[PDB]
Amino acid sequence: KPDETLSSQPHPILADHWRLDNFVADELALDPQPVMARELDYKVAQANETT
Amino acid sequence: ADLPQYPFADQQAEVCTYVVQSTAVMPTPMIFGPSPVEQLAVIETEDLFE
Repeated sequence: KPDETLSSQPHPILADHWRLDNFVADELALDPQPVMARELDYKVAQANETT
Repeated sequence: ADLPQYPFADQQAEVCTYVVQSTAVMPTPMIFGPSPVEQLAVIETEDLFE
């Protein structure tokens, strides 16, 4: 088998917006947060970008 | 009932003057309660607890 490493994965910091995080609300979530296909790779179809 | 106070200038006046200092420390079975807090204008005006 070849190496199993994600060549296609957007940068969690530089790809998305630069934001000031409210750590108060961060610890207050205590719940699962959804993830879209746009955050996993850049070879996503236009329709499946928000899924 | 009426005691004339001869040596003083005024017989009917309250001749003496007193100053008291009573300090009491009373262990009690009283419960009391927790102190309250003051409204914060940063949480409702910015929604910190979103």
